[PDB]
Amino acid sequence: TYVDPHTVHEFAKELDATNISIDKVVGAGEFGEVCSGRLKLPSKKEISVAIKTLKVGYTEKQRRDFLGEASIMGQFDHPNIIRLEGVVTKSKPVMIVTEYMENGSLDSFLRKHDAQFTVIQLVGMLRGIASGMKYLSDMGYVHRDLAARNILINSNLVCKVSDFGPIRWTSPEAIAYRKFTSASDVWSYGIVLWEVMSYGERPYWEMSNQDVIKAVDEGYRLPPPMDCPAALYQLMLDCWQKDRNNRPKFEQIVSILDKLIRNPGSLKIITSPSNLLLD
Ligand SMILES: Nc1ncnc2c1ncn2[C@@H]1O[C@H](COP(=O)(O)OP(=O)(O)NP(=O)(O)O)[C@@H](O)[C@H]1O
Ligand SMILES: [Mg+2]
Repeated sequence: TYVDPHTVHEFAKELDATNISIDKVVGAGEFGEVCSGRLKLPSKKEISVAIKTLKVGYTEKQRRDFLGEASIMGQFDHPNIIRLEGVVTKSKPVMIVTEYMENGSLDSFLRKHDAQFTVIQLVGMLRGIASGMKYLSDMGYVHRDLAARNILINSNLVCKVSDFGPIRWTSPEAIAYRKFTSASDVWSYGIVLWEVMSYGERPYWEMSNQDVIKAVDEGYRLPPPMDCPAALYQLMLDCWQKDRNNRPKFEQIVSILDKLIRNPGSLKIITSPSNLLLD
């Protein structure tokens, strides 16, 4: 079971900064920079890591929000959830150190490779994401921000859930009255499924937010990505059931994808645009 943080040392190892080397800047965060580097483990093994720093002159609220992410992440030890190696708090800059994911955020990765992966490769990515979400939901953690931009992908194309800190990704009931449940994460997973099969196209493109909300409420849904297998478009539609009780559970999604992996011929049945489809 996940436990809410409103203490980081309950679920995070304090790392010795002597064991951390910084290579290069790879991103910018809400709280500071993100860089790649190396961590020397107690066993002397050296691994690649990502390193997030807390900007100099941070507020106490920024420090709490920053470390709160580590307090959450550190609760989850799963191959498809980003691994917290530890934190540095006894020296400054304060740091959160995670496993390195060479191919970065999934949405930007797929946009660089439009139509270049096999369907079975894409299904492999999606099964990873579903398996990580199955574990989070098993722990009673509702992610609320599941999106392709919040999944990281490593050198072997293994995808892992990130962003333990968005109308297009949010279920109608969560939009309507903040009803967030693992079923609203399943809705979001449906959107990620579409993002993946669309090679990182933006869900609902740049439609006015009020129109995203109204259209989905009226029963309109994102259309099948080009060359999308029928099995995968149906899974999207299933994830986007209006009635949250009718959506599949993450364990069911994992099982569906495992069958598709086992019987790749299943994927050969293909469905039938920047237009929504009624239903
Ligand atoms: N574990 C990691 N391995 C490799 N690159 C990473 C890792 N974590 C983050 N990054 C890179 O740093 C970027 C920003 O990190 P992210 O975790 O998305 O923080 P953020 O505050 O959400 N910033 P942004 O998403 O750019 O608004 C990502 O797009 C990745 O390219
Ligand atoms: Mg991000």
